Amino acid sequence: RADEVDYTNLPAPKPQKTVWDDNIETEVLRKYLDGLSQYDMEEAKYGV
Amino acid sequence: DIMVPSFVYNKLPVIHFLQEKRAEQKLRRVLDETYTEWTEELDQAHVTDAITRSLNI
Repeated sequence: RADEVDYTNLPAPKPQKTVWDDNIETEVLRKYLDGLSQYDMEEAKYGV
Repeated sequence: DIMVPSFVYNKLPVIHFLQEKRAEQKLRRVLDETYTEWTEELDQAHVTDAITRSLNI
């Protein structure tokens, strides 16, 4: 009868960086879309 | 009638040469003071970001 499981362990939510379609509207907006992706990843890591 | 006229005649070539150089000097200085001036305008991405924030997104 050895250790079974660490019930106080949660697999961290593996985030995924949103990928935008490559058009002119993305090249013009590249900085803004990158900021949105960074904000999304930060929210996913922290929780909200 | 004779003396001063001859010495004025002798002066003409050098004065003409020096004044041509002076005129070229003025033109050269006029060109040298010209320099394309590029202006910088607020990037529209910050406008697009403030637009998004105002939406409460």
